[PDB]
Amino acid sequence: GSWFFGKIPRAKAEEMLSKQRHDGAFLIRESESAPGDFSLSVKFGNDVQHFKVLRDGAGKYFLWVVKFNSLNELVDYHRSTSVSRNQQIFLRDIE
Repeated sequence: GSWFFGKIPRAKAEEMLSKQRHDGAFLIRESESAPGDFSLSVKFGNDVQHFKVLRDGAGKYFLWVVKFNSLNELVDYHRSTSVSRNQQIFLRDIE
């Protein structure tokens, strides 16, 4: 299903992802910190991590240092490059 949840509150995103069986279950939402901000929310075991997704001066999105022309490309990238640097966790659709 669609991974984009608009303005879902942070706590509701945590509630939703905490029910998931697979690490890497995720959503993208529109977060509260600044206008236009997105956040990637991801299940890691008993935790849900939030990662701000900001835009650079060219309009590209990023979590750390790789830049993307779209949210879909950011998601695509993390279906096969881990969102953890300690263990292999790829983004996986909510079930």
